[PDB]
Amino acid sequence: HHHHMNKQELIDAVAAQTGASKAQTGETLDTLLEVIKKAVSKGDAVQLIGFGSFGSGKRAARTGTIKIPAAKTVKFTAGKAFKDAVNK
Amino acid sequence: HHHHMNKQELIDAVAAQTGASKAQTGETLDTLLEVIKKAVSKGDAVQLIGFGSFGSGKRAARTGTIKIPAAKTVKFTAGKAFKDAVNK
Repeated sequence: HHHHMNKQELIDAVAAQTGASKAQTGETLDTLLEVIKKAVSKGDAVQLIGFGSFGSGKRAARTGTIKIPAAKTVKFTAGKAFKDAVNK
Repeated sequence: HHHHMNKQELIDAVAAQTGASKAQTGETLDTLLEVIKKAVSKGDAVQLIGFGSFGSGKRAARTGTIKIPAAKTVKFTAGKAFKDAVNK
């Protein structure tokens, strides 16, 4: 990738456009991320139209001789508007 | 999935924990999503430690007789803490 935006740079860009303090913006982002993780961890899906949806998937146990038990996965599905934006 | 949280429910949960109005919380979320899409569309990666990173990938042209030209993809890579949370 060209550049790497970290959380502080994301907070600074967003704060500039909302007018909110960097402190409030940052707590709001941190809580948004916690709520999404909590919800998906419970087996729910979070849909953000124009961005995408977070959700979980299932992995069955699989052998490779080692053994891997079943797990859940973190799934992100980008929405049309995100994919279209990245293709321009 | 069990339940589906939409943007208004995500805003209501977050607003409750920050104290911010639902209006401010919602504009902050909308701007965060726009900034992430803009950044990835430029070829940058956004890293949110404890959640994950957004980025793009490349798809080369491929034949299947139909023809599909090269595209860019939307990539989300969940961080350790998200995966561990979903596996509990």
